[PDB]
Amino acid sequence: QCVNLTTRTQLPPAYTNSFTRGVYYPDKVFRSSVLH
Amino acid sequence: FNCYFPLQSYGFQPTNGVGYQPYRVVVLSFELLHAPATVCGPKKSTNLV
Amino acid sequence: FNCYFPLQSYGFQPTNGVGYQPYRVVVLSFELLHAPATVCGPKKSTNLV
Amino acid sequence: DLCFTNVYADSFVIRGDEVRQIAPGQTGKIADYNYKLPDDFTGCVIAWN
Repeated sequence: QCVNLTTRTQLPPAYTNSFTRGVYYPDKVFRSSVLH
Repeated sequence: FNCYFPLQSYGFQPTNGVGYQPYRVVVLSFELLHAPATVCGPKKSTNLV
Repeated sequence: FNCYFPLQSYGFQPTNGVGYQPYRVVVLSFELLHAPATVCGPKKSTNLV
Repeated sequence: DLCFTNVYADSFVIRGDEVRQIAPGQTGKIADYNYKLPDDFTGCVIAWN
């Protein structure tokens, strides 16, 4: 709803730095001993 | 300025030409993608060696 | 049960459409082979030297 | 001004809408089963109503 929680403590939008995350399988093409 | 009603009806009359008669069209869209193609035909599976 | 005689006659009636009238088609198959070409046009024949 | 070995004049009648089916390498009702005009046809095709 349009009512904000009273327990919500207003703080700045903290952030971090992802090192190497965000990797997945882009396709189902199998390979071996190569860097596609 | 060329924005007339584009939806128009087909003329399927009994006295029209062969090129104007109705034709029930079926388009079977086949494709072979990188994903595992599990859909196949009625082929009997055999052994392997 | 869908085994009708496929041989059917053309209806060349005076009440049919333009696309159903009889059209006499004549297909002359021209070709030049190793055999002596006897079918030519109205070209004047000349002697040899 | 050209000579040829032999010329076979295939004389037959067809309907108006069937004229588009009779051609070199063309398919159709009469083209596939009755009069198959080959793709290497290097002759002439004449039609007359």
